[PDB]
Order: sequence, then C-alpha cells, then structure tokens
Amino acid sequence: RLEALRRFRLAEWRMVFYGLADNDPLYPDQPILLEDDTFFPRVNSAIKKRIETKTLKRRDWAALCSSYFAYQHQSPWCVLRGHIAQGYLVVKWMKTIEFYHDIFTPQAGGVISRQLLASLSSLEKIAQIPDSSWLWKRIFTVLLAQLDTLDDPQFLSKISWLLGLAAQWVRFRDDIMTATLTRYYHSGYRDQSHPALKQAALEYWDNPQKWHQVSESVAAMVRGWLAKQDLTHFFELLRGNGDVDQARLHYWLRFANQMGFTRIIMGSDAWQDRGSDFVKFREENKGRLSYLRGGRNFDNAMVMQINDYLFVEFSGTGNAMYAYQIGHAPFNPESRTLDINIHLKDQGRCALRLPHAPRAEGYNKVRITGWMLKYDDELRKLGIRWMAEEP
Repeated sequence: RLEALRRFRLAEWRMVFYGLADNDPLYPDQPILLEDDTFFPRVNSAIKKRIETKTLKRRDWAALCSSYFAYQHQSPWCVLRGHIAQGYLVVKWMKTIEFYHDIFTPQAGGVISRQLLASLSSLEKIAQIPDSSWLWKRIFTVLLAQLDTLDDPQFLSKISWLLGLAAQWVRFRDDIMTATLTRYYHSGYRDQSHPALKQAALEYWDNPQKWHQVSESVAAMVRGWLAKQDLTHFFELLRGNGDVDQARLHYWLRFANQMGFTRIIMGSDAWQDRGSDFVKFREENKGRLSYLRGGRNFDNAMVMQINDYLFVEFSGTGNAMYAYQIGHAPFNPESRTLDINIHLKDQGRCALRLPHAPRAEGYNKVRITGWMLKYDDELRKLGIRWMAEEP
C-alpha cells in the first residue's frame, strides 16, 4: 500500500492516498511523519501547494487525516494540523474532520466526548482511534472533568456505565476510577452504600486497611462501608445460633464514620453452609474474611481498628471484648485463619477487658442508655464521640 511514497515526490485521488496515511507498516524502522529525515520538507510543501487550488477531489486530505487524527502524542506538529484545518474548504471528503475540530483549538475533546457521556466508534469511517493520546485521552479528560455537573437521580446509573468504561479502557481505568470517587464524594453520598465502586475499586487496586498514591479525604467515604458492612453482617447475618444482637450493633454502628480497618472472622459451620448466601458473602468481600479455629462451631469474631486502639468483638452473648494496642497484637488481622484462644482471647497480650453489662434498654441514636451509656462516657470524657455527618 505504502509504495506511493516513491511517486509522492511528484507533489488520481487514490494514487497519492497511501502516501499520507498511517505510518509505517511497510518500513517500521521509519519514524513518525514529521520526524522523517528525508520527507519532512516534502510533505510540508506538497500539502501546502495543493491548498491554493480552488477545487479538489483528491483523497490525500482524508489520508492526511488518518496520519494525524490517529497521531499519538499531544503536541497541540500543528503545522499540518493547520493545513487540514483549512484544507477541507477547497475540496468542497469535507466531512472528514467535521466534528474533529468541534472545539477548533489545540485543546481538543469537545462535543465529541458529549456524545458518549450523554465517539471513538462512529468516527472510524474516516480514521480509527484505538490508541492515540491526541483523541483517546483528550476525549476522556473532558467527560471526566464534566462529572461536577449533570443531575443526580441518574448519576448513580452513569457510574455503572462509567465503571463500564473502566472495564475495557485499561489505561483510563486508573484515571476514571481516580476521579469517579472524587465526584461521588462531593455529590452528597458521603455515607450511602455503592457496592459497584466498592467491588470495582478493590478489584483494580488495593484499598489500604494504593489509594493514597487519590486523596485520603475521599478514600474514607467508601471505607464507611468497608466498616459498616462488616458491622451489619456480623451482628445480623453471623449472629450464630442466637438472635440478632441489636444491643451491640447500634452502639457500634454509631462510631462508623471514624473506623479505619475492619475484618470479620467466620465460624466452623459457616463454611459448612453450602448455601450461596454465605458463598456470596465469602465472595463479595474476598480478601477481607478469615477462618476461625479453637472455638465453637457457631462462634464468630471481628478485628476492629479505631483511632487509638484495636478492638475485638465476639458473637457469643456474654463474652467480654478483648482490646489490643494498634500495631500490638499476637495475630495478623489479614491472616486467613485465626484462633479464639491462641490469637483473639490472649489475656496475657490483650489490654482492656469490659463485659457488656448492665443490660441496656430504650436505645436510640442520639439518646444513649445502659452499659453503652457508660461505654460512651469512658470515650466521651477522653475524645471521639457521636457526631452525625453533614446532612
């Protein structure tokens, strides 16, 4: 195809077509078109010379498009972008760059991004854009920069598509996700569930307790569900042979906006539960769930991290909670197998022991009662307390 370059020195529509198209499958050793050593001045003149002609039907201009529409680097090199910016007037392939200059400035990515967000697919009739940072990046640096607008009864729906964009676009996966959660923060959904980002962000890279390399004011937003989901499931789904423990739930779900790390510990019968209910439970949060040894077949536990101390809670009604200092524990919280006595209930290695007595009645979110009233008093006298997030 690219043999037209030999006769391209002459300066009928398709005889010069492949003298300006994508380069250079025929000679891969040949560098980019405007860094060619032997054809740099030839194209700069021949393209210019054909412009002054009043009428043109040649396909070289559309061929000129492909070699710069699919141009990778983002220099906007713009000299031949200038000629094509004016060349399509005298040819009236005038539809080649109709919306390619939709913004008419070197900072491209105009309404071409608005078609997808509200093309990279329908524009292949003139030239294909699989990987060219001139259009590929600059069309997604706009549709992500416009997340700060558009109404939000369908923004949640648009994440599902926007998470879908992170599915095939491998490079934009670390750029869409980097800015999908940032807008999800400022929207007003600081503390409401969104498993799709929760799953997708965890899959794409590790959530500490790699995100810090986004900010730490936005990572903790969904961390409010790596904390809350570990609480809700533990006190409602992993209740063991007993009923739901509301008494331990409300007082502990209260302090969910400051929790940094959480980890559920399973039971013996839980892995003997062949039903998918615990299978998806073990699959939805893979890598955050662990096995339990040395305890009863229905025993359950948590590893809890707070601002100043590491906390352990158990599903057995009447078991005192064990507390460890942060970074000071006989067990690895990320270990897949743990023991109640060897690791969790090591009295010689634990710091604080407090039974859940006396029993509390009349519990409410703002009105506090019973043992957790004293539990609140011990913590309120020294620091963090109950504060509702900005409504």
